[PDB]
Amino acid sequence: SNNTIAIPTNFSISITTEVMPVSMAKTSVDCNMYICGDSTECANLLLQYGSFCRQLNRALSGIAAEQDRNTREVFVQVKQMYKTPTLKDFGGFNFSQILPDPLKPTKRSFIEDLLFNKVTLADAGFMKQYGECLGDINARDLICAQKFNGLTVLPPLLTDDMIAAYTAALVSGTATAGWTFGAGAALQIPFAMQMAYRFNGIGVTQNVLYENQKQIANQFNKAISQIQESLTTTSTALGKLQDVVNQNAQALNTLVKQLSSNFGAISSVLNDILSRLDKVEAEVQIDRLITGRLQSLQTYVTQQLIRAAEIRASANLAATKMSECVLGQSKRVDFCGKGYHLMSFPQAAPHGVVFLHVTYVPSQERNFTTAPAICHEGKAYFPREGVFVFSSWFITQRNFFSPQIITTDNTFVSGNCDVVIGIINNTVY
Amino acid sequence: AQKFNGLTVLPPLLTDDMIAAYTAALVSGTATAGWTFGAGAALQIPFAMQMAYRFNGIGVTQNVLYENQKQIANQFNKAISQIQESLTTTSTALGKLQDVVNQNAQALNTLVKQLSSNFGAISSVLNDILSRLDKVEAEVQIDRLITGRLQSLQTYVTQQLIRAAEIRASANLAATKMSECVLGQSKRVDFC
Amino acid sequence: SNNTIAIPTNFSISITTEVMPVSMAKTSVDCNMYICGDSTECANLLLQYGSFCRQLNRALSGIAAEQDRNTREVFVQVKQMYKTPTLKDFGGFNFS
Amino acid sequence: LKPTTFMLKYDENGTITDAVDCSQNPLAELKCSVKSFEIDKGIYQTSN
Amino acid sequence: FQPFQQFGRDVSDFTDSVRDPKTSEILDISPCSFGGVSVITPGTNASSEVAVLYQDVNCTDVSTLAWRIYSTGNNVFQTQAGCLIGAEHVDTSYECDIPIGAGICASYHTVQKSIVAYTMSLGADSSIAY
Ligand SMILES: *[C@@H]1O[C@H](CO)[C@@H](O[C@@H]2O[C@H](CO)[C@@H](O)[C@H](O)[C@H]2NC(C)=O)[C@H](O)[C@H]1NC(C)=O
Ligand SMILES: *[C@@H]1O[C@H](CO)[C@@H](O[C@@H]2O[C@H](CO)[C@@H](O)[C@H](O)[C@H]2NC(C)=O)[C@H](O)[C@H]1NC(C)=O
Ligand SMILES: *[C@@H]1O[C@H](CO)[C@@H](O[C@@H]2O[C@H](CO)[C@@H](O)[C@H](O)[C@H]2NC(C)=O)[C@H](O)[C@H]1NC(C)=O
Ligand SMILES: *[C@@H]1O[C@H](CO)[C@@H](O[C@@H]2O[C@H](CO)[C@@H](O)[C@H](O)[C@H]2NC(C)=O)[C@H](O)[C@H]1NC(C)=O
Ligand SMILES: *[C@@H]1O[C@H](CO)[C@@H](O[C@@H]2O[C@H](CO)[C@@H](O)[C@H](O)[C@H]2NC(C)=O)[C@H](O)[C@H]1NC(C)=O
Ligand SMILES: *[C@@H]1O[C@H](CO)[C@@H](O[C@@H]2O[C@H](CO)[C@@H](O)[C@H](O)[C@H]2NC(C)=O)[C@H](O)[C@H]1NC(C)=O
Ligand SMILES: *[C@@H]1O[C@H](CO)[C@@H](O[C@@H]2O[C@H](CO)[C@@H](O)[C@H](O)[C@H]2NC(C)=O)[C@H](O)[C@H]1NC(C)=O
Ligand SMILES: *[C@@H]1O[C@H](CO)[C@@H](O)[C@H](O)[C@H]1NC(C)=O
Ligand SMILES: *[C@@H]1O[C@H](CO)[C@@H](O)[C@H](O)[C@H]1NC(C)=O
Repeated sequence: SNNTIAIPTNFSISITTEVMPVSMAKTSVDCNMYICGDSTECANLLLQYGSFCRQLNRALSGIAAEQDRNTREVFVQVKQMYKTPTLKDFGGFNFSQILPDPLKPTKRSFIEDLLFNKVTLADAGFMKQYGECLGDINARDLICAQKFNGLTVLPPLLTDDMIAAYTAALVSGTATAGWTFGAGAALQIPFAMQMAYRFNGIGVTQNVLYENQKQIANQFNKAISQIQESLTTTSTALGKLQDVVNQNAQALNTLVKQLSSNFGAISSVLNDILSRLDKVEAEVQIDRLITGRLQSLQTYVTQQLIRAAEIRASANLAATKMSECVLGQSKRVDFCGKGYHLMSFPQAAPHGVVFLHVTYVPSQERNFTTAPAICHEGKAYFPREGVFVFSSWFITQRNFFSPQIITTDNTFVSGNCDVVIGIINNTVY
Repeated sequence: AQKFNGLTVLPPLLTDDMIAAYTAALVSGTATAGWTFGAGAALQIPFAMQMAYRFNGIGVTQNVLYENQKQIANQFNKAISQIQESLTTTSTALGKLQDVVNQNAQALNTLVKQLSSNFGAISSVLNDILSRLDKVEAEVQIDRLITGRLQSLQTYVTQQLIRAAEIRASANLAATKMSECVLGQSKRVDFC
Repeated sequence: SNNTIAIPTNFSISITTEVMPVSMAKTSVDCNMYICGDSTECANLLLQYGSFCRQLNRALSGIAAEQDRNTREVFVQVKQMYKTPTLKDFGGFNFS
Repeated sequence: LKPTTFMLKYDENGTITDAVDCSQNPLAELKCSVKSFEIDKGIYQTSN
Repeated sequence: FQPFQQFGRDVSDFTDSVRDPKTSEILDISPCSFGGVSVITPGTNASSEVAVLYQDVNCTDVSTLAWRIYSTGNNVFQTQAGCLIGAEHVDTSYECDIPIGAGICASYHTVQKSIVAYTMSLGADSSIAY
């Protein structure tokens, strides 16, 4: 059109989820174990390749350190471990489900428990004893095979309890002080005033928030409940974290399986070679096997490096999102969810983080007749990011219909009524 | 030659017609509703008022836009015309896309060419080996060839992975630019 | 200086271009074809290397899926297929 | 009998209880090419 | 084993079981070396003493002080990251100097100086009144 406008008259509170990988498994390789097993002849022959193995382990250890670096950069963004408030009301906004419950044994929140239940891991102890492996042979444990072939998985520096403590501190800090903390010293403020400020940050007056507080709180609680129900229902919401786990496990298992290749030797079994052949020919066969197995290890390390680069990019994005959506209110379109960003809450998850974005969504648009400017006593009056609307003529904000009587307070005088195209004649109080 | 040596190129899911339809939809949506669509339900508005809002967004009153509308429109049209003429003239403005194409083609053709290496065998021709030698020694020679060709394929795949990571970074940046420059007005200096 | 300022009195509208790659070619490989051609002896000898070829093809298929993912993420950012308006004037701004 | 590639399954005991004949049809070819008796929904590249 | 089978093999083609040729009993064969080991050092420039961390060894009940460790000593004790030998446990919490894993960190402190291990601190404590 050219003479009419559409203005929302209502709004809804929307909460959506964003899942981001942060870290992957840290691994280490015993070259001698993987290549030669317990064979002293093979171990002696392998000595002339020490440089390659040192290079491989240098790369792997770099990756391992980078994983802990990623986790720290994402989650350690607060200097004070703010205590979880005892009363979780905050003017009708029910926070219980996202904060830990003192009654329950777990140190996590309910939604965090759901998230940790939705991802399945091969093992969580990082401890497998020789007696355990030798005594459950009938099970044919993949971890036992990996370990017996010299492949180790190291535990992360920060525990799940510590990560959950950091997330609880972040949620409590935002709920009690808002955004002032993270730019200096935390300054506490009531949650209603905080929400009023956030509303003001998206071009809506805070009278709206204060006059619709009960409705807004009810909508927030309902959105939280919907998230909880959806997470309870089985789905593939954490597919990214799941396939990170799966990729690591598959890489290690493939490495184990590749030991069965001959690589052109008479056999793939060192014991068979050494039982049948004397030293001279055994050396040729063993050299072929060493070459092949070293190549396999190098391929594993290369693919690990590429995966680690991808994970690091994801972790950097996650840290930026923490800073710009959790510790402040963002104006970047579609960065902190869809809609006009209000505020975000983080939650820990296996190998990653989950952001809950809370945004403002206009709805129920109505028609009005609009004019670029109004002529009064031969003088042209313009708006200042408002719009003129004909119910009489009024001035209103573009995100919520609140018609107001025109006056010199809310109008900008400029020129006469000749240049302006489409100007209508009116009076100004 | 590529196909006869077992290398295939697959078609993309979305066709050029569908991509062009999406771009046309985006342009029409911005021209008819501005920035409201993308944050919720599209809200139509006249283009002059939309431009006045955009002017207001950079610290300039909208009386300026309304009082210089004809000059602003003429300058916009002239800029469009200059872009069109520059694109018509032959140049290297699309060098990035051209070199993406060139890199993919070169990788495949190098893969085809590398089949002529002996890798230490008496010949690089399986038919020659099998016509001259009995099974026992033919096996040794063929094992050498298999090792070499497998290594060639692995090198190709590794370089493809690295190129793909670079392309993915560029695509993420492009998506961010779509969201922040096309669907809204940005304040980040030199971003849009 | 310390007591004077410079203020613009006019302006110009500038339009510039930015070119960005989004996707590259999706490819697949037939190990047996590439390595052995039509030779049954070589095909039989190649069987003990199936793991490496499965690994290669897994990587390539991942890349192939990622390309379509990139294109969708860049271009599918609207829920309604807004129709092209018949009149392309828009108050003097020529969109044709 | 004919020369062919089979994929045999050994169970918890040492007994072969199932097999896949890789040359029977395209689905069998895909099963042998991914080395698994089960396939998820989707589209997969097979041999030329 | 069936009567015509003498050896068994795993997915890696390693020979993992065999029938005894005299009694016909079936035996499993397992490797001897197993388990992860780490070395903690304050720097050779400072000292030649080290601490050793055995992942996959449980030392909670130190009553034999058949453990799979190279050597025992003073201050052998269990931590969330495994069996630690050669470090003294202290109850105070400091900033992580040498991260061992699973929330444990080691340092080189004046008792004479020795290697100490502790639980890392997560940050200073605060009380904000909502
Ligand atoms: C905006 O929409 C909300 C939600 O639909 C409206 O809230 C309704 O309020 C009435 C009482 O006035 C309740 O009986 C309804 O159940 C509410 N609707 C719900 C919960 O969906 C609200 O009235 C609308 N208008 C404004 C100005 O907010
Ligand atoms: C915040 O929400 C929680 C969860 O919905 C409420 O706790 C539930 O309260 C009902 C009613 O007393 C009980 O039947 C449920 O068993 C409670 N669930 C849990 C998980 O504790 C809680 O009451 C709400 N808070 C407020 C102030 O309304
Ligand atoms: C800003 O510069 C433009 C372009 O030079 C001026 O617009 C010109 O105005 C004159 C009359 O004053 C016309 O004859 C020309 O056709 C206009 N355009 C050009 C390209 O020459 C404009 O007057 C200057 N000042 C302002 C305030 O806009
Ligand atoms: C918008 O620009 C286009 C392209 O310059 C104009 O279309 C041209 O109009 C001229 C004059 O009538 C014709 O000779 C050309 O053949 C047209 N070109 C094409 C590609 O259609 C169009 O008229 C302009 N629109 C307005 C409203 O001025
Ligand atoms: C492996 O063989 C054993 C021994 O025959 C099987 O175990 C018996 O199975 C039968 C049939 O189900 C049961 O009636 C017996 O009670 C089982 N014996 C024991 C000691 O559990 C076993 O089922 C076989 N495994 C498979 C996968 O078929
Ligand atoms: C091989 O000879 C040995 C030694 O005689 C046999 O082992 C003994 O067999 C007897 C008769 O069953 C048992 O009572 C003994 O306990 C076995 N051990 C020893 C150390 O005497 C063995 O059975 C013979 N093997 C075969 C396959 O005939
Ligand atoms: C190391 O072994 C000891 C001795 O068995 C374990 O200590 C017991 O663990 C059980 C199972 O959690 C507890 O119920 C007992 O209370 C523990 N006893 C004591 C005296 O602490 C210990 O858990 C084992 N360590 C690991 C890491 O598995
Ligand atoms: C506003 O008026 C237009 C006139 O075409 C109509 O199509 C549209 O539905 C109206 N909007 C509402 C919310 O009724
Ligand atoms: C190196 O040696 C001294 C003497 O052992 C040690 O105490 C000191 O810390 C080291 N020097 C440094 C760290 O500059």
